[PDB]
Amino acid sequence: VDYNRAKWLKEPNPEAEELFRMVAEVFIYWSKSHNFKREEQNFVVQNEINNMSFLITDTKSKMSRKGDRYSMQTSLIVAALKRLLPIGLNICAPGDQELIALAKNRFSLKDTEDEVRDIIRSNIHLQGKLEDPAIRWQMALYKDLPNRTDDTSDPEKTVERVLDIANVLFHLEQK
Amino acid sequence: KKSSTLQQLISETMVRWAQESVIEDPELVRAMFVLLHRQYDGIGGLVRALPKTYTINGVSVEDTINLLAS
Amino acid sequence: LSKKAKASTVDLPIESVSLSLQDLIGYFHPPDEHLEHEDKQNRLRALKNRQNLFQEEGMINLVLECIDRLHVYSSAAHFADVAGREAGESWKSILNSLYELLAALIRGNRKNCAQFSGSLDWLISRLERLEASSGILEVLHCVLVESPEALNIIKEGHIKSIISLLDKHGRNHKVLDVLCSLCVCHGVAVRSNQHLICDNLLPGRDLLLQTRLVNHVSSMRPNIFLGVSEGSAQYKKWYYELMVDHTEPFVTAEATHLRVGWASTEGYSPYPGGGEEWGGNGVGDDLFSYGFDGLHLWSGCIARTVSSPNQHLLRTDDVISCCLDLSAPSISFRINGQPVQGMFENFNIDGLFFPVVSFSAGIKVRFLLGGRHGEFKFLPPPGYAPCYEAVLPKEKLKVEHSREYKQERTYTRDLLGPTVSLTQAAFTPIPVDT
Amino acid sequence: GDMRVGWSRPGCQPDQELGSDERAFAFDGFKAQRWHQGNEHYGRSWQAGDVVGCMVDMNEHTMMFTLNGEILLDDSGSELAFKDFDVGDGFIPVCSLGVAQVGRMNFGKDVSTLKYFTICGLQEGYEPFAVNTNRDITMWLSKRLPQFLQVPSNHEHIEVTRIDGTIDSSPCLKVTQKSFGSQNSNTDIMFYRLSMPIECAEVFSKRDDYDFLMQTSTYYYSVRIFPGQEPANVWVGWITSDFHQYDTGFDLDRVRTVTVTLGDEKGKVHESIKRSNCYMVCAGESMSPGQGRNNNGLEIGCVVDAASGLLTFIANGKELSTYYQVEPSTKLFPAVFAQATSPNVFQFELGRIKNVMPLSAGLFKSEHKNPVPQCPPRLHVQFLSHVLWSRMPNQFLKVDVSRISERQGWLVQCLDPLQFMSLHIPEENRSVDILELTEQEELLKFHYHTLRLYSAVCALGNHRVAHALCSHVDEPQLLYAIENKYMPGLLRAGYYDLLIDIHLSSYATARLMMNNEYIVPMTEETKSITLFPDENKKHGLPGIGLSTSLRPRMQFSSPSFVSISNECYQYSPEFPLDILKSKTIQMLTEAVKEGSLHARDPVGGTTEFLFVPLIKLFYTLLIMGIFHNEDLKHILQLIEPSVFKEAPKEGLLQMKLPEPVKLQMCLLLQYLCDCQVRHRIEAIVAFS
Amino acid sequence: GVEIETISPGDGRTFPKKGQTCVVHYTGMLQNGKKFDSSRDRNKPFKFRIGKQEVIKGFEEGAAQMSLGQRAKLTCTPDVAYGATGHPGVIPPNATLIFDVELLNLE
Repeated sequence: VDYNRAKWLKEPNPEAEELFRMVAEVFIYWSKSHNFKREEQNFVVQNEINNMSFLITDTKSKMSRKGDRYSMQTSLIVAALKRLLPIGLNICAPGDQELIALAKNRFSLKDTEDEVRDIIRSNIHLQGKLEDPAIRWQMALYKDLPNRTDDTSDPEKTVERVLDIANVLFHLEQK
Repeated sequence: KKSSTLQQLISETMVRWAQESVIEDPELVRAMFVLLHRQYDGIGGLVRALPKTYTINGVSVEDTINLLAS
Repeated sequence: LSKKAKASTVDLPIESVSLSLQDLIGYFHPPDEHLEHEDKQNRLRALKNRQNLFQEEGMINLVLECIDRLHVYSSAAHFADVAGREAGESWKSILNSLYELLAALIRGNRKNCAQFSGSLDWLISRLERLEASSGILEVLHCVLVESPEALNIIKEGHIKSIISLLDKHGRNHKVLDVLCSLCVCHGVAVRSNQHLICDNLLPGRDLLLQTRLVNHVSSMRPNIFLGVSEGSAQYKKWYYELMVDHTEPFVTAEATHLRVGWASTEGYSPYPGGGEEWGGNGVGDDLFSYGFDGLHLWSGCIARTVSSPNQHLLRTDDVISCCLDLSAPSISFRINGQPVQGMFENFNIDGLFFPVVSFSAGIKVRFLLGGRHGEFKFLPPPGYAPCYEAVLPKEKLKVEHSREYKQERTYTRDLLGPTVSLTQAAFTPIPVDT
Repeated sequence: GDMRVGWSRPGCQPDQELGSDERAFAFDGFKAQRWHQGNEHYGRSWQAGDVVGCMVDMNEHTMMFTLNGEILLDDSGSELAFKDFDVGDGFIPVCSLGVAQVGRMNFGKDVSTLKYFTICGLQEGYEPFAVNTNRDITMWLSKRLPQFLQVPSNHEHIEVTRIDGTIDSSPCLKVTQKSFGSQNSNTDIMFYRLSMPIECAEVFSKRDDYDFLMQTSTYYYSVRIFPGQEPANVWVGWITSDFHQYDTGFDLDRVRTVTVTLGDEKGKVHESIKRSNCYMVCAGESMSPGQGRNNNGLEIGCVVDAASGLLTFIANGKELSTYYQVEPSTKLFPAVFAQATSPNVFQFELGRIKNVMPLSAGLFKSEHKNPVPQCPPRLHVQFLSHVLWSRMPNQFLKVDVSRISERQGWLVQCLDPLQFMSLHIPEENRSVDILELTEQEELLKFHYHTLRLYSAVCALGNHRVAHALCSHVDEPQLLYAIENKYMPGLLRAGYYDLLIDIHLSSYATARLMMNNEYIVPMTEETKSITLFPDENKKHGLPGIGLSTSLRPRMQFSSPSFVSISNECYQYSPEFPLDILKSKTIQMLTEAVKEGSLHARDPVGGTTEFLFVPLIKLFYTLLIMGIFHNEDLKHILQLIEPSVFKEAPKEGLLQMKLPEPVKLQMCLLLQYLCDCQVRHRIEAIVAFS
Repeated sequence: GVEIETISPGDGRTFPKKGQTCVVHYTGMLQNGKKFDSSRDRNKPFKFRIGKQEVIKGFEEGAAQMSLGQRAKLTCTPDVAYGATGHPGVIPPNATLIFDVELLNLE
């Protein structure tokens, strides 16, 4: 992904979307499961894997004590999630990311699936005053070139994407 | 409908400003409300103006101009 | 302490006076603006009542007497030599607190300021003293703002003393504010004060900052560097020409700038030295450049008029021949083939020289460097060589900006750091010692 | 190569490495390092042609760097280059370039020009630094030529003590070395001077005696080199304002000099003028015969005869052989160049000797006949320093250079005019661009109060003072200050007020004072007036129409200073009203369009500074009645396009203005209502 | 008592005479180089009639001995310019004045 990331950014890929959806459940299960924490800790210490050695070998060609054996911050799963995060960010836009943001804050105040979904469904309707620049000149300047479009996404798939990117971001900011 | 008139435009604008923000300048508040009262009291404008209105013939124009200059 | 009775019998309450002055300043402190309107009005009413009571009891004269008795001494050390070290350590602070208390007593009180109008003359007499200038200025500002009688009392001598305070103490905007208060108070102008301040402050043009519109001036030079050293291989005598195709004498209200001559670098660095890089200055505006403008020889931002047959400012169809002789340092000019009865000489020769033209907007000029870079209109003087012969074999002759930054888009502008020294320009071969 | 890029605090020093202190956070790709208060390893090294994207989040207090789009990573897994910094005064883009290094900074005014913004930063909600701007961001770069500035009270090495003059002594300015005898002490030479110059006579004419002391134009000062300081490391004399030569190795044989030789038509050199910026002597050679070097502090006395432009020196009660002859009108600053070899280096002594006036007499015109030596607070010690910035101009001259042909040479052509307003400091004999007062604060405050004083002295119809002020602030200056977009807000407001007060205030006040009185002559023009323009009872545009009521006559005088008629000291000075009106209309249209989009860079720095002076000038012209017909239609459409339309654009009324702008708009609407009332009165008279 | 340097030569034959109105552009400068007056700043040619004491006398002789179309620098001593009184607010006492006068037209 680190090698071919620019190409998917230039040309959106349903396979990349599927991979992001895939690692979303991996990350949420990683956050939810508790015994899995000490279990991975034990597995790593039994393997004596440097973990960061893979990234060091990657950045070795480009020349790019307390935590020598292992570290919380450099987990492989969160590293993969943050490397695939630009795909999610390019799929999404701020125009639904504002309600995705108060979706994260609802998750922080412990709103579960049902109320999150219905609150999003209710508050999609909040339109602005008929100038509001960031949203309209972004989307209009982008799509007034008529031929290329992504509008073929369904509202239910949009809701599911809102939910999963929101939970990924919420877990990431928690940890 | 739209204001279409200076008086209506001013009457709308003063009220819109006053109800849009709490004006911190007493001078601004006084000017706004003076203007609004002028808009709603167009008769009083003529009541004030007419006593200070005077007409003259064409032969006294230059002398009146000189007197006004002095 | 005065009257030569200096002893331990003195009864100076230095600490008590300091504490009481601080307490009184706090007592007369004006209300804060962050307070609610009604509380602010109540505090203002209480402050005005306190000021009126103090004025009626005659506290202003007591403060003035204390200030005078403290001012009979000239310095903190002079005071300490009579009163003691402890009193000297606080003489300045007590004077400052007394002035602050006076200002707080009379601030915002028209009656108090009108009564102080009588003593206003005595206040200004000590404006020059450094230990009391700020306090006296604050008191004067308050009195002049509040009382027209103060303006009526103020005369020419006081205004001239204030302007002398500007002259001696530097640029202080509070003095300008005091002068503004002298000019206008309560919407009523004082013509006498306005005329006095104008006639005594403006014509000097030595205190207030002066403003003027200046034409932007740019410079052009060939990529040629001429230098003389010991054991160098460089020729010493050089010649070039500049001929003017068009010149508008006044594109704007300011005369068009057009100077031609030579300029030197600051010790082998390619960057011209001794002058700014943006605008306003041209050839001969520093001690690193030597210019001719048709009537004057320019150097060090100083112009000397020079005689020539039918002398005139540079105009259309004028050919200027510039000669640089580094053997015996000299720079000479010839206008339209006629010699110019003036010459630069005995200048610094540690550095690299180059032809240069400085100009404002409204010119068309042409460099003639000899050979295939501009045929000379006149035969160069014997010994002198054309400037195109100084091109290094690898490089190509080119006319470019003398400075690094020109008109260009900001995102495409090249920001340049310091440049390497052109030590290779002077070829001095040093063989290995044998 | 050796380049750094990042974010700097406003107080960052121009002569210190980026990140070598607390004032800047930088990335150095020469060694793949991060820089703030030290050095740590971060990221990789760029090659030639790379693009480094600098990213700041002042909400989360984070900093990031990207190389060709890819985010640079720390030695650990952290993407953040810096994590915990206070906001302070904010951050500005900054870069540092070493020897022979070339870089380009792109603030993203045109987002399409950014190379890797879309790859990283666009999706993370990062805004380009100049996205919401109308004009190019001004650039400030470290100055090359050192300038003389007053020694700071917090200087690391130099300390200046002011010693008052007693009965038995003279005023003294003592220079001491703070850090001597401790390491990192500056062994380099320092160049000190006095803040005020002695100016020679304009034309040269080819106890003590009081009459001679009053008639003389000779001034004196001295320098005491203390024991323990090597006299061979101290130079004493005078310098001009042109002196900028900061050299570690200084000697009298390498000062800038020239000789202008002027002769007759055929040889016959009739004059030779030797010009230089440094007229000084070395104390070591000044000693000359055998002394103990320490019996008393060396006292080198400098004597300047301004009436003849002659500079002489005294070693110890003994005239030195070295002397100088300066050109007329030269301004000479007392100067000492010293390489400190002791905690106590030297001291200026502003005394006097027999038959010579002190330095204060020539420095201050108020003390021109005061033999008593003085050291007023204006006179202070300045030192040559490199801690200064230069403002890169927003526009350069367009010069076209091209090789026409082999025969014709190289053509250089420049035709488009360009000007800047120059602020001249009189005592320092230097000039700056007035746009540098955006960063120079004390000068900005003093000049704003100077403009206020200019307004005050001519306030309320002082036509003589207004005419005099026209000599100091001419109308090209006024127009340039009105139109310039980079002017500081305070100066812009001051110059607008100055223009109004000098040229427009008198007649505007006269019309406002006659405003509420309607004297309508009974003429055919008066009789032709009707309440409504046509059969349809539709109000006409206020102000537009035929008005016959008597008005004060508008008259102006030419501010010439070569005439002696004096009859022009009535009436305000004349100003180009057509040009002023056109510029006002154009500037107001531009201001409306620019403030509609709520830019980050309004003219003057704030919306108040952008609109209040412009609207004040517009209202003053409207009161004067200069506007007519089409200009009135344009200004009314600017105020309110919908109501005043003649049979998404929003006028000033629907613009979300600040309170002062609202007050001025209230004044404008008041004037429009007054115009309507006047029209009604005239129509009533016509019917009557 | 005034004296003149040429800057741009004129026609050399046509000179101001008595009863004629000179139309000129000038730029008034103090001896230190500080500008105090300029007709080019006001974009209005200055018109004055010979021998009517309309302007300062040094400027008068300078313009009189200039020619048509000529540009010249005029140096004027205080005694012919303003004397010891000076011009209040503009010209300091005993100030020598330098002008850059171009004689545009003669009416």
